[PDB]
Amino acid sequence: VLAVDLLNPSPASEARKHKLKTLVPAPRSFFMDVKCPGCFTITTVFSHAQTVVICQGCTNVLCQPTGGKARLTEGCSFRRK
Amino acid sequence: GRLHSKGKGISASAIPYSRNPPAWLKTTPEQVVEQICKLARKGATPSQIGVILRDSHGIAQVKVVTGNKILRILKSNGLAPDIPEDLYFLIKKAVAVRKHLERNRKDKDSKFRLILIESRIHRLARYYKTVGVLPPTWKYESSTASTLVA
Amino acid sequence: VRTSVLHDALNSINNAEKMGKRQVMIRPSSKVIVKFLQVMQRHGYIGEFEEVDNGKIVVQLNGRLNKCGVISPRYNVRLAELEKWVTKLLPARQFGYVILTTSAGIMDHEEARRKHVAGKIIGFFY
RNA sequence: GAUUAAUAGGGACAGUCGGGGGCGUCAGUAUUCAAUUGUCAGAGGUGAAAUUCUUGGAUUUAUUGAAGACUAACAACUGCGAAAGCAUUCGCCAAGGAUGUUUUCAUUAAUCAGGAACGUAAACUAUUAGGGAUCGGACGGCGUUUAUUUUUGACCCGUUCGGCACCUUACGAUA
RNA sequence: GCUCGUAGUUGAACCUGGGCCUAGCCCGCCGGUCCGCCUCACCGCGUGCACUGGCUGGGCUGGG
Ligand SMILES: [Zn+2]
Repeated sequence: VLAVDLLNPSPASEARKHKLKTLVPAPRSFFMDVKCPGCFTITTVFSHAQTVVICQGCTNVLCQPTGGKARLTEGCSFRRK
Repeated sequence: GRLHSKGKGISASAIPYSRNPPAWLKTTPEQVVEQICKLARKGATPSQIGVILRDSHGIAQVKVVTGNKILRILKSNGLAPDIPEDLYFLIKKAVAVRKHLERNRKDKDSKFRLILIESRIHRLARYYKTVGVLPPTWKYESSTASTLVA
Repeated sequence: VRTSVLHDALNSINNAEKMGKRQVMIRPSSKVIVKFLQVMQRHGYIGEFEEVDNGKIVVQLNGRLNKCGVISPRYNVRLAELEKWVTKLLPARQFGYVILTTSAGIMDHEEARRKHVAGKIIGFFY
């Protein structure tokens, strides 16, 4: 307070700032890869999906939508990129 | 600030930096374009197209992958809605409210909201008229809104 | 809404110079704001600024300036008018500067009298 | 041949949120009226009285029935609606807010001349800079209780947007 | 009383090809000295980590 480096905020204070209020704004959502153990299929799901994402066939599920992050279903794997 | 009703509301969708790569989210731009074209042929709005892409395919933004936005792409391949999506949805909403009023009239709150929607439509309509989108003279009353419906 | 983003920036600078802070976050950036702060930095009333991108400007200020202002109708001014405009805008002729959007760019009134060019009065600081 | 994608817009989708609105429906007592009994001398009001009802039985006691009204306690330094205002359950009908999104056209916007929709009272009076509460999302988690174990919810904590209000400070003001 | 709304008013940011000269170096070409080659000789060729000068030959960088 009184003087601070405004071009170099700390990553920890930057990380607790709201989305639109970081120095250059940017998202905080991510993409996941999801397989369901009987299938060798790799569907890529967005973290905050509004669609009941289905794998390439097999009338299953992969996630359900919410007010925030998509709740991935049951036993499923996820790497995140 | 959110136009009609009081209340700020900062609910906004963020756009990241570097308008080019997301590399590990593969697939050529041509394939994405053909998928968008297929969706347009099935009869879906640009916003619905974007939502579908978000759901299933390895995309971030069309404007990132391809040189153009969705609406712009649709216009290049001549597969665009008659009344630019948002305007169409507003007129559908206005029709629904008018039909509700016809069913039951005394509801004054519904009549007020109808008036609000009509004002918002006129606000959109003037600016669409200015940017050479819609032909000059565009009525938005029950004589023409009902005919439009879909 | 104030479309004068230069006036929003200069309002933020005046609020920081009153509150005794040592930097700001000028949230809507421009190019006329960058030229304005370039003149203020030439005359030493602002330490060091950077334009970061989402963009915004981080302006390290020394604690030396008193007031920033924009002239909102942006009146045109010749040199023989410029002397009277300087002595009617500033508290003293040796304190503070008047900003001019000339045909040679954006500069202070002493640089305008050096380069023999007139123009519109856009702002002032002291 | 088509920029930043705006820390201004409008729309779409998802989980939602609300004593917001309309129509129906369901209850709850209480009051009045009437009936059936047990009555058996006053009852009602008022500071005192009086008008009135009262052996064909008033007021009272019990049980039913009808009608109209309203929704106690929960009920708040809260919630929703632009305002007046809005509190029984359930169903239907559209609408709205905020959040999240891996959603779109890219100035569409801001302000109000003219005009348009909703409608017995008064009486003491660019930030402040954060903190403690509060509710609506969204995310995260050492854990207690659901949980016969996963969901999921309740409680505690942190981050983040958004909003009614408190106190401090004014950053000042000024009539 | 509140909201919508027209004339009117304020209206976001983003937006200086060719040739000539010049200095430094490199790569290459060319003339001469020295040395070597070959030609009977005349002569020519190689010849600047042996020497020296030229090239409006080619390349990179700086300045006008
Ligand atoms: Zn599968």
